[PDB]
Amino acid sequence: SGFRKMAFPSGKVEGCMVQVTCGTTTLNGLWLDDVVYCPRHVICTSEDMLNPNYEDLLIRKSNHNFLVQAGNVQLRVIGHSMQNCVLKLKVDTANPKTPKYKFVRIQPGQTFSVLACYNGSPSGVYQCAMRPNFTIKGSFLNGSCGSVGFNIDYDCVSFCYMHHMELPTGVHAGTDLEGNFYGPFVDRQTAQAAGTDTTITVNVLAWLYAAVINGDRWFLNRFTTTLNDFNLVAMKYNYEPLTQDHVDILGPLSAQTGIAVLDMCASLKELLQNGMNGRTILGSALLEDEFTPFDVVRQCSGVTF
Amino acid sequence: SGFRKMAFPSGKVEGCMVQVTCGTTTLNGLWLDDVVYCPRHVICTSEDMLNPNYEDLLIRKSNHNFLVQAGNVQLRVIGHSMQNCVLKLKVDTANPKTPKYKFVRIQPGQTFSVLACYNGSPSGVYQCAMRPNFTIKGSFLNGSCGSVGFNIDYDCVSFCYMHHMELPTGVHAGTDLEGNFYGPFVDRQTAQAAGTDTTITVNVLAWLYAAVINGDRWFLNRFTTTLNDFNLVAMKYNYEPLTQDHVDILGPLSAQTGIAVLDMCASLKELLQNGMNGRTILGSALLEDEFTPFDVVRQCSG
Ligand SMILES: O=C1C[C@]2(CCOc3ccc(Cl)cc32)C(=O)N1c1cncc2ccccc12
Ligand SMILES: O=C1C[C@]2(CCOc3ccc(Cl)cc32)C(=O)N1c1cncc2ccccc12
Ligand SMILES: [Cl-]
Repeated sequence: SGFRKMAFPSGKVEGCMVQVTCGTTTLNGLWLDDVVYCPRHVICTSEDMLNPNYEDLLIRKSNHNFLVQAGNVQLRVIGHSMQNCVLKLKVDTANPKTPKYKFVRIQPGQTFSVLACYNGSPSGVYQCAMRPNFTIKGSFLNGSCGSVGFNIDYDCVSFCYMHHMELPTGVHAGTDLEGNFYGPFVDRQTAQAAGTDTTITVNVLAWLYAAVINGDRWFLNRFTTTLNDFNLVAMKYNYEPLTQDHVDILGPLSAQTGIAVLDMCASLKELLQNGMNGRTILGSALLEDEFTPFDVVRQCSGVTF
Repeated sequence: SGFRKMAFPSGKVEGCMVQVTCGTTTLNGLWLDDVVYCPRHVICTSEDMLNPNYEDLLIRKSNHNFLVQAGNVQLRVIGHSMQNCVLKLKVDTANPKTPKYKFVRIQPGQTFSVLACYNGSPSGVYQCAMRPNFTIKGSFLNGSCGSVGFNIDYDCVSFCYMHHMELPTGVHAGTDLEGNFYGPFVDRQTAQAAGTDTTITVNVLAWLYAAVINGDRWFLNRFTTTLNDFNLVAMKYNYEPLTQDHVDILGPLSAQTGIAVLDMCASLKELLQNGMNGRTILGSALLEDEFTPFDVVRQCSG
């Protein structure tokens, strides 16, 4: 029993974090095999960041301009190239702690663990989800650039996020490990804002199933609904539309608890129109949307890595 | 910006988790140097958990009865002893991944990271606090016994908890790394219940200071209070009494925000009275009590 926002063990990722310094800028890098991946804004100065030309800035730089540090050992840069918004620094030494890995691009609603680092040294680990507006509600300070997001499936680490910047509202923006941003953002100091966010409907449903599995049933009712009627209700409360794919994905949870997905949708509809009335679900007064159906099954079963 | 329930990087602890098997029981162990520490209930069978005699059960065991596994390698047990409710198995090999460590006993209200393991293999990591009733609101299933709680302050790992059992209410009970339980609990299957829990007042105050540091002030008011008047109001909402030590501890946060601890206490008094009225503090509709003053300074300042 118990339900917590659980992160994947960070150990395999800790052995990859390095500190990257170019000029006056210092951020984090990911050292996999003989390459260090880091945000390309490590080459930017104060004047440069206003309107940067990264090809023009990079072409001036030589290998010795980049100081890469792995603990107390200095790694010597022997080459460099740019891939979208990420800088790939070829180093003379392959990381002996390189795990089995893949670079994956995740979709909004999907979750991942974040290893927050400062000066190539990891400080903490937390769990979070890619919001529908493509931002992440993370916990980051200046110097956290280059911190990575990941999932660990069996023994393989799937890198899905590299932190780049914070938006004026306190939320965070970054790219996949191939340099492509999540969201309509750019790596430049400019007026940018996160779009209006929405609630991840499929995840709230998964979390309602997790509450039922842990002995919380007060919110259940005898009623059911159609997917069409539920979506008209959810649209009014700024919830993401629920698709047939979401219904199929919630299948195993529906069978484990004996509550149909449309039956659970009718419970969610009552919570939206009437609230909790002084009650909580899994120790929360708000409807939690940062646990996917897969996270619920992995936590209420005990899967190891 | 941003405020999350953040755990310490688990890597140093992952390199210590082993699987311990005695008879039919299988749980987790902590391998530090040439010793494996695990809950002593690994020697108990079916008609043993009600009224076990651990000295009589252990005296019947030899070294070769304990199978210790570190990944795919089997560790050889060369000795054994019991320390309170923990079993210490001497092994022939010192752990090459043994970090710099200390065994610390924490007090109620204090927080720590938990590395949840099954069959000596870590599955997840989360943050949690020792509740005033000495239990932890954790996430554990059968096979999680021997999972450990820790803090990593600087480069040293401070082991403070080892998981032993789940109480009928869904909460968890365990010991420090010297086998002394936290709470009036026993490693028996007898009828045991967690005492009535209370809210960690000092932690809610620390979390209110964290909200002010992140730009939120709606809950502040023009009033102040005395410590005694605040405690009379707090006791009605099942809050732990706030002591002079708690006031001193909140000192740096009071100076950083410019808000006196007794003025922040008046905000909490009002919050308890009014609720939130459709508003949230740091993305929460409830008053969070699982972040200490130290956790707030760590996450907001460095
Ligand atoms: O360290 C940096 C570099 C910076 C600074 C602003 O100008 C830019 C412009 C573009 C880019 Cl890609 C990055 C940055 C940025 O957002 N961060 C941070 C990143 N995450 C959280 C943060 C919190 C507080 C201050 C900074 C933070
Ligand atoms: O694996 C064990 C052994 C056990 C089983 C019950 O009898 C006892 C009696 C004493 C002791 Cl020290 C441990 C146990 C126990 O609580 N757990 C668990 C531990 N954490 C969570 C759990 C959830 C669901 C089932 C079991 C759980
Ligand atoms: Cl303590």
